[PDB]
Amino acid sequence: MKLCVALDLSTKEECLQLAKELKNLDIWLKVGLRAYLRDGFKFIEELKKVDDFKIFLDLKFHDIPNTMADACEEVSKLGVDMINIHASAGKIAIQEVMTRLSKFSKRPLVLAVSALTSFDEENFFSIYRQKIEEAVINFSKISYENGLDGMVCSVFESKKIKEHTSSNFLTLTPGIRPFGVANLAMARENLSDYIVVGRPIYKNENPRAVCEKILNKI
Amino acid sequence: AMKLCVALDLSTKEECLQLAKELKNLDIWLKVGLRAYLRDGFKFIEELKKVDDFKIFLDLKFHDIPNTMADACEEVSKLGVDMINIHASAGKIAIQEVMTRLSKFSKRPLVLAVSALTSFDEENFFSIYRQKIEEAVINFSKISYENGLDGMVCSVFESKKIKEHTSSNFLTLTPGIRPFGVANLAMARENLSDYIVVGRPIYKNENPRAVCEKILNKIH
Ligand SMILES: [Cl-]
Ligand SMILES: [Cl-]
Repeated sequence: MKLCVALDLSTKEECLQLAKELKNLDIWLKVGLRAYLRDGFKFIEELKKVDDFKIFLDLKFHDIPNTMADACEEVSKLGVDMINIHASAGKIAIQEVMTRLSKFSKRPLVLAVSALTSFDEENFFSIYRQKIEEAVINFSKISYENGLDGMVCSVFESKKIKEHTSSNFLTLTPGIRPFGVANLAMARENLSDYIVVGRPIYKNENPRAVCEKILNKI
Repeated sequence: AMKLCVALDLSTKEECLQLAKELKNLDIWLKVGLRAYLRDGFKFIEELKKVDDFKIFLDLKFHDIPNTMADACEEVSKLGVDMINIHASAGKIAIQEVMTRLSKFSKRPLVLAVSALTSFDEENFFSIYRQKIEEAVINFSKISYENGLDGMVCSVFESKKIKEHTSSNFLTLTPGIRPFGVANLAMARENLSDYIVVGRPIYKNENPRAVCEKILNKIH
């Protein structure tokens, strides 16, 4: 499995400094909504200049099909390696995004957000009238059949997803606490293809040391 | 009275800025979408504001975990936009966190919730929500209203029903209006739209300013 670090430090300067501390490590970096809204595409260029990190631009697009297609096209021009969209955008949005990205010589991987990991059962049901597990399988099938590369999901749902789609349908599991439970052992047993780790790395006294340990443990 | 918002959806930034210039001094709102913001960022909002004192609706439809949506709404609110929108499907906690964060501003923008994207047909929508569109819209409108939002982005055909289920003071913004086409001005007036968004009929017209003036004249 691959390690992705969530670049969630409060300022651009801190995130770049962290990126510099993780040079030459075989890892991915995830850039979120707040960061992109504030610094734009120029921040992505600066990161690429620090090192050849594979970049997951995490914006969770959710709009009408043509708009999502235009959005995915716009960020793909930046050379990012992975992007995500809401499966809840529906089958037509998914089809239009993949049809648009097929125009690139090299496109990024495209994963669908199933159920936001922040939801609890009651609040999720109020919106989707489905249990979290039910929705995730439902969404994963729609995403798999319509051409996406995988899903963003809880480490606890990763095996179920693959069983209802394919062992080759990718799973990215965020919020992993490597040595914490959603730990590295749970990610391994549940077949996560990608793990995203945040605070355990960025708030640690020696971020590089933590990444080193995770990779070796992997 | 009903407010007119023009969708700045021309393909390039030069075209969009030129359109804004053509509409200078008209009492209208301008809507900036996802592709435009991803491509040009905050500087584009700054440049639009230099054209005239237009009220701006930054339409990004945020949908992420609560703290991330709070952070996003905060960042765009610092630009001085006048209205933003978020997905009601993000849930009540996300709605509460966004409003708690925005109460920290001396002047926050209006915050509307997207209910059911107008692009959906019944079958594809049901596949995701397991509720008919109208049912979902009412359900989402209640959650939005009870948790502090200013109103909803909705089909002009659901505007009156949304207010009946929340309150007449809960705002409705109805996009895709074809003023003289049906979702036309008459329908928007009868269904009590607080804001209408018009795209192609204005930006693809040979004389966009003349179309805006004709719309404003019929509204008033
Ligand atoms: Cl292990
Ligand atoms: Cl909820």
